[PDB]
Amino acid sequence: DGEEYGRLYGEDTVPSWQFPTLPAANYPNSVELYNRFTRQDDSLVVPSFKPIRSKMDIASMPLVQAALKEQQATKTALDMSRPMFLELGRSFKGAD
Amino acid sequence: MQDAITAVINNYDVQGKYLDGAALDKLKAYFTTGAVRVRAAAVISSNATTIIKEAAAKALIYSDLTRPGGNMYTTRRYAACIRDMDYFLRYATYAMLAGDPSILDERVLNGLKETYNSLGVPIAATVGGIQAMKEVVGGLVGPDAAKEASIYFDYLSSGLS
Amino acid sequence: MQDAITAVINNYDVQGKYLDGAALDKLKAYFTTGAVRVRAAAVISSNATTIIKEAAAKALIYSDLTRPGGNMYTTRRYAACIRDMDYFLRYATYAMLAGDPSILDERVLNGLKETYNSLGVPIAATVGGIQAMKEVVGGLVGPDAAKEASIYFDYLSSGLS
Amino acid sequence: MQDAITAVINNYDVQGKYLDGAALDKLKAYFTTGAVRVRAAAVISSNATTIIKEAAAKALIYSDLTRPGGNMYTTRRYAACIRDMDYFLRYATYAMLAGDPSILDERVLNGLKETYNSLGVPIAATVGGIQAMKEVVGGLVGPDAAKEASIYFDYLSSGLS
Amino acid sequence: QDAITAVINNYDVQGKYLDGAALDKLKAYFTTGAVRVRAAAVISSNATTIIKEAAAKALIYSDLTRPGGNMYTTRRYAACIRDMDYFLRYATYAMLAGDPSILDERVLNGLKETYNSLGVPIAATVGGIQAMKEVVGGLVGPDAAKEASIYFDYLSSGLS
Amino acid sequence: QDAITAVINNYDVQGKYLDGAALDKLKAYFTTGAVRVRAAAVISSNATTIIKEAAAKALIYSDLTRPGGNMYTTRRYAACIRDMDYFLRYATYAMLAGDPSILDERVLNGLKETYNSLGVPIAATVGGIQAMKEVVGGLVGPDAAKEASIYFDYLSSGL
Amino acid sequence: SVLTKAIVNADAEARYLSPGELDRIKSFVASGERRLRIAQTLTEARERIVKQAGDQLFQKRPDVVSPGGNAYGEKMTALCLRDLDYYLRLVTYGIVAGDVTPIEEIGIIGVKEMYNSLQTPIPAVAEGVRAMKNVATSLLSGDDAAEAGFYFDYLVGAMQ
Amino acid sequence: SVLTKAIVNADAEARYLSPGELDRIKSFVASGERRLRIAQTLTEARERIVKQAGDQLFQKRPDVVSPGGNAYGEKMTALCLRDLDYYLRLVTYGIVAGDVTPIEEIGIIGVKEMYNSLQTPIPAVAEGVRAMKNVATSLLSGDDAAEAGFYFDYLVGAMQ
Amino acid sequence: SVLTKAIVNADAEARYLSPGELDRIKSFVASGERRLRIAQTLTEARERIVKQAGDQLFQKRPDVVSPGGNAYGEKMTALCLRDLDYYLRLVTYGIVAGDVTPIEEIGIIGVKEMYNSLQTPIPAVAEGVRAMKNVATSLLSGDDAAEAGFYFDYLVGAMQ
Amino acid sequence: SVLTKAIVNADAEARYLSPGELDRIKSFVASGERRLRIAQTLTEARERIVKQAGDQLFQKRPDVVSPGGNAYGEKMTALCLRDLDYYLRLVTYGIVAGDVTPIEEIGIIGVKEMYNSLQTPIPAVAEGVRAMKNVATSLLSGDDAAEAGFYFDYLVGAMQ
Amino acid sequence: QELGTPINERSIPEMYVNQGVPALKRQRKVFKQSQATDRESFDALVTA
Amino acid sequence: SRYFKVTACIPSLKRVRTGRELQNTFFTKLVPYENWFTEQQRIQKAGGKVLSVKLFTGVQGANT
Ligand SMILES: *[C@H](C)[C@H]1/C(=C/c2[nH]c(/C=C3N=C(/C=C4\NC(=O)C(CC)=C4C)C(C)=C\3CCC(=O)O)c(CCC(=O)O)c2C)NC(=O)[C@@H]1C
Ligand SMILES: *[C@H](C)[C@H]1/C(=C/c2[nH]c(/C=C3N=C(/C=C4\NC(=O)C(CC)=C4C)C(C)=C\3CCC(=O)O)c(CCC(=O)O)c2C)NC(=O)[C@@H]1C
Ligand SMILES: *[C@H](C)[C@H]1/C(=C/c2[nH]c(/C=C3N=C(/C=C4\NC(=O)C(CC)=C4C)C(C)=C\3CCC(=O)O)c(CCC(=O)O)c2C)NC(=O)[C@@H]1C
Ligand SMILES: *[C@H](C)[C@H]1/C(=C/c2[nH]c(/C=C3N=C(/C=C4\NC(=O)C(CC)=C4C)C(C)=C\3CCC(=O)O)c(CCC(=O)O)c2C)NC(=O)[C@@H]1C
Ligand SMILES: *[C@H](C)[C@H]1/C(=C/c2[nH]c(/C=C3N=C(/C=C4\NC(=O)C(CC)=C4C)C(C)=C\3CCC(=O)O)c(CCC(=O)O)c2C)NC(=O)[C@@H]1C
Ligand SMILES: *[C@H](C)[C@H]1/C(=C/c2[nH]c(/C=C3N=C(/C=C4\NC(=O)C(CC)=C4C)C(C)=C\3CCC(=O)O)c(CCC(=O)O)c2C)NC(=O)[C@@H]1C
Ligand SMILES: *[C@H](C)[C@H]1/C(=C/c2[nH]c(/C=C3N=C(/C=C4\NC(=O)C(CC)=C4C)C(C)=C\3CCC(=O)O)c(CCC(=O)O)c2C)NC(=O)[C@@H]1C
Ligand SMILES: *[C@H](C)[C@H]1/C(=C/c2[nH]c(/C=C3N=C(/C=C4\NC(=O)C(CC)=C4C)C(C)=C\3CCC(=O)O)c(CCC(=O)O)c2C)NC(=O)[C@@H]1C
Ligand SMILES: *[C@H](C)[C@H]1/C(=C/c2[nH]c(/C=C3N=C(/C=C4\NC(=O)C(CC)=C4C)C(C)=C\3CCC(=O)O)c(CCC(=O)O)c2C)NC(=O)[C@@H]1C
Repeated sequence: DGEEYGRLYGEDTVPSWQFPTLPAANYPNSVELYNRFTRQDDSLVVPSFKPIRSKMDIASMPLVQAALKEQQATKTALDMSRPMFLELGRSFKGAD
Repeated sequence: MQDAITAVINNYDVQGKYLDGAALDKLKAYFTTGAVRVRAAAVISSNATTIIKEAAAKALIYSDLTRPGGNMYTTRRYAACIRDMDYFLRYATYAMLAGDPSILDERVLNGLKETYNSLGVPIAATVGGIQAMKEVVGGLVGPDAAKEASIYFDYLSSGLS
Repeated sequence: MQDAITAVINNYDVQGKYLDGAALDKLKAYFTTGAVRVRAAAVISSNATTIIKEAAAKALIYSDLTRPGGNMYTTRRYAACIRDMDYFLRYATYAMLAGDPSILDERVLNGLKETYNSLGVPIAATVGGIQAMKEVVGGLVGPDAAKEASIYFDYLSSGLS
Repeated sequence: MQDAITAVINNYDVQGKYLDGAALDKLKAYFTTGAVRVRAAAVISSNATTIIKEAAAKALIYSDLTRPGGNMYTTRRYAACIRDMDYFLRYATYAMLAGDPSILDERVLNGLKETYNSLGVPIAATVGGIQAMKEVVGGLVGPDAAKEASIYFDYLSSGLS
Repeated sequence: QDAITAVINNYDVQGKYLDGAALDKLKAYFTTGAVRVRAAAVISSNATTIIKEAAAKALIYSDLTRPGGNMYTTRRYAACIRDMDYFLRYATYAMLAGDPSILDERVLNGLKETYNSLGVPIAATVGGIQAMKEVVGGLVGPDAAKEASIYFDYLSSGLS
Repeated sequence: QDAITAVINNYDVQGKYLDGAALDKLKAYFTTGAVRVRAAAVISSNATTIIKEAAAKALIYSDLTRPGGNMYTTRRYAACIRDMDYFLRYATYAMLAGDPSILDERVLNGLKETYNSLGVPIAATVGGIQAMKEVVGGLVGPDAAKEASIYFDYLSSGL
Repeated sequence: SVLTKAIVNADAEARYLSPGELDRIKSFVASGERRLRIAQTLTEARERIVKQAGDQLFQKRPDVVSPGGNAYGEKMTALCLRDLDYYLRLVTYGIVAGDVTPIEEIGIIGVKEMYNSLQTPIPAVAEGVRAMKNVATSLLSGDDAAEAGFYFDYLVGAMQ
Repeated sequence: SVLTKAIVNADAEARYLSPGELDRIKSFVASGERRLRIAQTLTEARERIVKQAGDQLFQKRPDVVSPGGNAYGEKMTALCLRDLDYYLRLVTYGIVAGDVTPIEEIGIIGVKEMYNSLQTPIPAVAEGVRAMKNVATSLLSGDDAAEAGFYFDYLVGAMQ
Repeated sequence: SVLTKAIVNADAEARYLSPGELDRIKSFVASGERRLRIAQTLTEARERIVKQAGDQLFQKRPDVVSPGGNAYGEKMTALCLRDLDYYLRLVTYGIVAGDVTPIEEIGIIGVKEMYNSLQTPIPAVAEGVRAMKNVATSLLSGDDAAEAGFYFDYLVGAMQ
Repeated sequence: SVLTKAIVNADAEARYLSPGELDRIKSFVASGERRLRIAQTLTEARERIVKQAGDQLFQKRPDVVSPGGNAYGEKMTALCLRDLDYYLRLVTYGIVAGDVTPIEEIGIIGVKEMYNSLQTPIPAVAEGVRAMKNVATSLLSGDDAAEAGFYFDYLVGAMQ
Repeated sequence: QELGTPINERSIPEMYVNQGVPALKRQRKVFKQSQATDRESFDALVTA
Repeated sequence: SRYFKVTACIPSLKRVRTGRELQNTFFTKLVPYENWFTEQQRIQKAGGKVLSVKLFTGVQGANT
């Protein structure tokens, strides 16, 4: 009833092996399925998709890294739209 | 897939922590970078066909591959190779907007080595093509974008190799 | 799969060579053999049921296999074994027309050993049955056809071994 | 390992058959070819260093590999790569004398892909080097030897890829 | 399809380039748009309740629910509330679109024939739709209600 | 089916073995056959042009092609020329076969109903078929034309 | 996130991001800073929002904190409040993301099944979220409140 | 248009429109007024755009208006200009819609087949569209031109 | 080849080859010897066919071998001729096979995409193939020429 | 540069810089960083811009690269491309300066006289610059392209 | 001639055939009801 | 079990087809009651128009 079946097989065509390029492991996985004879191997081609760890943190990427330096370095300077007398009285280190 | 904003959220969610200022700062950093990224992406999309052409000329073509008995010999194989090149480019563009390399792992990188080995596609040549595309892309996007663009291209290359 | 004509073409195409006299001679050889092969194929198709019957009688039946505790014991297993025999016959006929062993490798031979080992089907007995079919087939087809038919049967047997 | 003489013997032994004239003819064929093979082997051994040098010049060197961050960068890696090249040459020579490709499978080919992948050595570049060595070898050995020499080199290349 | 596309299609069959009069209709739609978006969000959040209230008003405590009635048995009851949901969802879609066509293409097409074969009573269904309209009108508020009402009425007229 | 099979089928319902009279009808077909093969080759080579000419005669420069017409928009135009090709290919098949049955089994069956649902105008389509016939007649030459014409007319009558 | 959603649609179509889609991304990144502030406000007021909402919920539903009811007892009442806290954290995540997807994966899929095993009443949970919304709205400025409301409404819709 | 697309995705999922989807609809309705102006400009300049583009095309391709060429002769030249006019009308429709879909259904599907039967060269048609783009760009302001360019580029891509 | 095609259909049906299929094989084997001679003729004349066709093509299309054009320069001109040689080799393969399938896999699938990346004009390539056909036809006897023509025509049809 | 111009006007008047003049200097220094990026982009893409523009020019003007024409021959063609490269370098200089003056002194004064002695056609040179502009525009973002366009247009205006 | 020969020999031609997506993908046949309008076609459909 | 007999026409809007495809355009079919709902939706989503629906088997308004 789903759309995939409807898009490609329609109402009058017998399904066939797709041999898909596209999603990613799909081609190699499908082809292992197609190559097996009945009862040849009962084992799952895909038990389930294992979830993937992160190699790189957000901060390591150059554009973010730069923007962090800009806020971090020169976090404390002089604020515009702030009267100077209030700005001179403001503390930088705060606690510690 | 995952993006920088979601990555921060996910890290906090596993901790169970509410979003904090330090986290907010990382999010803020991303937001500033965003505008640059969008400009880069538009450049890449417009010049995609040319980028592929140039890269192929640099590495793939005029070679044994294109000569009979080579992997890229026959129209069908040639067309497949340039289609793959386009995929890499599109996904890299997605990654650059996202600010995360995860999408590359989830879609492109997963099972690629195995697919290529079964097909008999040469990995090193493919990597060469990716590197070539990177160089071309770097020029078009301009310097600020280039560094960001390069990392995703390198990530793809490292995965394949 | 491939046939003899296409096999020659493909070998030349990878070399990039235009067809040459030596290649032509191989093609010419095939063309003469062709008429004989067509006649042989028709003979086999008509007598297929009998061929299987005779071969089974020679090797499979009146044996421990058919007796309880044997692989071909129970109707279901008996039927499976004769179905497999028919497969071998049909594919060998295809190969004989084609003049190429490749189809056997692509369809029959690939994964058969592994399938049989999981099933616990005995390979040596199967090979025996194939050889028996060959002998029966040889008679029906006649001598000129028999030589051609034999090579494909032997190819199947060697693969299973 | 296995050689042509032993291969014939082994095939007969599994059949349990005593050696027959047809088998003898194959053995006789090998014996005639032997003299040519020995001459080829001596040529290769004497010119081994040069063969490697030429092949490296053709494919490996003056390239990104040799440039910093490349696989063949650093003296240690460079030396390793030329050592591997020598291995391939020595084994091919052994195979040519033997008249059998089995030794290549047993020693060189087994586990090579996996080793290279862990190391991060590029397979396609290695294959390129093997092909280059083949071309050089073909010249030195001369025409009769060349065809025989080429098949073993091609076998290595196909295995790696 | 959509109000914007409907105008375009009418012009395309004429072969006429878009003109100011056409543009004015498009402009009218654009102003109404913001109201419609707000209404749609209200409906989506309150959808379950809207259906409940409408059923209470018309369907339940009735002969239909009593044995021998069309909506008797759990299976039939569930079917009727499923249909109610669809009418609501499609009406919401129509309101955003500004066009009645989607109702014709999705809801209205083949409904009458299905209902007649089933023996589902059309007038009762229409009653339910009208009840939903009344409940929806309250939640959306007056400006939105007028817009919402036309699509509900369109559904009712089609079924009848 | 085919002229040869038609004769066979007529005999089979009678249960009669093949007779000389029957053989004569088959013989008649065999003589015509050579002409038909030549005609078919002509049509196949000139098929694109035949369609072009016929379209020029009837379909284009018309209200249909103008906006609000059935053949307006590229998609509809392409569909109409695809249909024209179908008619041509099947008529060629029928001419070789020597039997109108194939037209009934494939082309004619359900076409009227399909067209009515689509809103395609049957009379215009028939006009196009007649135009193709005229063009085909020229190319095939007179002897072939008579044979070709009957199948075209059969399609037109069915539609 | 908004950006993830856009990328996903593009990938399905197998196309590069459209200019229009790119423009929406640009708008989102500009909006983000405002969104961060809204989230920050709720985080600071989190403890009070939960407390106030809890009290309102218990007043609205005496039964839940009754000897029969699931919420009754100190341990159980704490767990009910912990759940409210969880949902608030999810809402904050949603506001920064600009999409309900983060909220949805953590909290709304399988929620029915989990609560049914627990035997917690789903409608009561929804009421608690509604209560939290009202408290949160008061602390937020009107335009900020509207943004926050959408995410709160989604949760209420999900738990229905 | 964008709105139709959003509705269609929702209907496939059988779900009410997501907040994010609703937001995109809101953005589109705001953009529409600007879009209408861009379309209006091109409509007014339509006659001149076609004329100028035609001349450029004929200069670029002498062959098309030559005894061999398809365009040659008054009748044929008129038809070639009519085609250019058609494509311009489609582009205007696209700009107001905010999507290429309206353009695509009327002009880009089966276009190759139609022109091949006509024997008109497809590349020449593409050049004409490119020519029209250049004329249109000059009359439009830069930002307006960029928007218009996208639709023009799509047409050129489609007819390739 | 014809034989491959027949086998493949049989395998799908899981049946032995039909008598009709067998008959076609018989016809093909009889034809083959004639076909081999036709192929041999073209192979011997290959060098001249390519040269003559190239000259004709360059006369027909001055532009391709012009500073702007792709073919311009010795390196490029050689590549253009190499392409023509490739197509001729494919045609010979086709004649011996008795079907276009061998030709089709190597040369006609993805051809558009490959040439578009290269930026080579497809129509010019088609003209070159047509030119080769004319040269080849002259060397072949009339009946042989007709057979060869079919394969040449297919190539021209494939590439436009 | 902007700064030089302002200083020169002041010295003529023998006065300190006016506030208005100072403001323009301030604006320029802010713009500079953006300008530097635009210049950098074109420098990186320089090789491709020249190549693409050259091809376009040669297609537009077959004659220049013809035995009669000045550009004909490898030596001459190289010189023509070198000239195009020179003009591109000048354009980059212009963008950073914020004025055409740098461009003007090096390239636009005496240009007519130089080319007339060489016998190079000035209009062809102008076409080449136009071609370079189009290539450059594509690589640049829209706003960046507009800035770059002004300098390109000046060159085209200077050379006729 | 040189630009269409392989740079490297291709000394075992079989290896270089049967590289890529396997031929199976192309060999297979598709079956539809529109082709079914014959008694044999229908039998093939069903077997498929 | 109840069955539905449905006649529906679906146009091929995405692509022109070389194959005749008469059956795909115009089809009369028997649908299980449970399946029909989903099928009806799918025809609507395709943009096909369902001319006629009838209940082939079973009795309307039957409790069992
Ligand atoms: C000649 C009529 C036209 C022409 C040809 C041309 N081709 C190239 C480059 C290549 N063409 C091919 C083509 C093939 N490879 C295949 O496998 C097949 C089927 C067997 C074909 C036909 C390839 C692969 C290349 C790339 C180079 C390589 O082989 O490695 C060029 C030059 C490339 C360039 O653009 O720089 C040319 C000129 N060009 C014309 O304009 C003629 C109309
Ligand atoms: C190009 C640089 C190289 C090249 C390409 C090449 N690829 C194939 C076949 C396949 N390509 C893929 C790969 C992918 N699927 C995915 O989802 C992704 C990530 C998004 C990738 C990169 C697949 C699955 C296939 C097989 C299926 C298919 O083709 O549809 C081929 C073989 C194609 C053929 O028809 O035989 C080739 C040649 N080969 C080269 O030589 C370059 C180095
Ligand atoms: C007797 C009622 C009729 C009859 C019997 C008959 N059978 C055979 C030979 C075989 N029968 C079997 C059957 C089975 N094997 C099983 O495992 C089972 C299920 C438990 C059955 C029923 C088999 C396998 C054989 C082959 C011999 C063998 O066992 O190895 C024959 C001999 C004929 C022959 O060609 O072998 C006969 C006569 N036939 C009649 O005419 C009787 C009416
Ligand atoms: C007969 C001489 C021997 C024998 C056979 C036997 N086979 C099976 C089961 C299977 N056989 C096959 C084999 C094939 N499928 C293919 O596609 C091909 C190539 C075309 C082959 C050869 C398969 C896959 C099966 C499993 C599924 C099925 O049964 O259809 C059995 C049944 C074994 C079981 O445990 O069920 C038997 C008995 N038995 C003998 O002992 C003979 C020597
Ligand atoms: C200079 C004093 C002497 C000299 C040098 C020379 N070297 C080459 C070529 C190469 N040399 C290197 C060396 C290195 N690669 C490494 O990784 C390291 C350590 C970091 C070194 C030092 C390499 C790799 C090459 C190969 C080329 C390449 O880089 O790809 C040459 C020319 C090569 C040739 O023989 O053709 C020369 C001349 N030669 C002298 O005679 C000087 C005494
Ligand atoms: C009692 C154990 C619980 C309870 C019952 C309750 N039911 C309703 C309302 C309805 N109940 C039904 C039930 C059926 N109709 C059927 O056809 C069948 C299958 C044979 C059943 C079981 C229906 C249809 C209604 C709707 C009203 C009507 O019949 O017209 C209510 C009232 C709720 C309302 O708002 O109408 C109640 C209270 N309530 C509990 O909490 C008890 C645990
Ligand atoms: C409820 C307000 C009234 C009611 C409804 C009712 N409907 C059915 C069964 C079906 N109704 C439909 C209708 C649709 N299918 C669609 O695709 C659409 C558009 C989205 C609609 C509106 C269909 C197809 C069925 C059959 C199967 C199904 O469940 O979908 C029933 C059950 C009748 C039966 O005999 O089983 C009922 C009760 N009837 C009333 O009592 C209310 C007035
Ligand atoms: C001009 C750029 C080129 C050109 C045009 C040309 N066209 C025709 C004839 C027709 N063109 C069309 C096109 C359309 N009809 C539509 O409905 C649409 C989509 C909205 C299009 C684009 C059609 C259908 C015709 C047929 C006539 C008609 O419609 O009334 C001709 C005349 C040729 C003929 O045989 O009719 C010409 C010359 N020709 C070129 O070479 C220019 C590059
Ligand atoms: C052209 C002469 C006239 C014309 C044609 C036209 N046809 C369609 C659509 C279809 N036509 C068919 C017909 C067939 N399918 C078959 O299998 C056969 C027999 C082999 C025929 C003749 C079908 C099924 C369709 C549907 C679409 C499809 O691709 O299958 C159209 C399109 C109408 C629409 O809106 O869909 C047109 C225009 N109409 C004219 O105006 C000409 C007079």
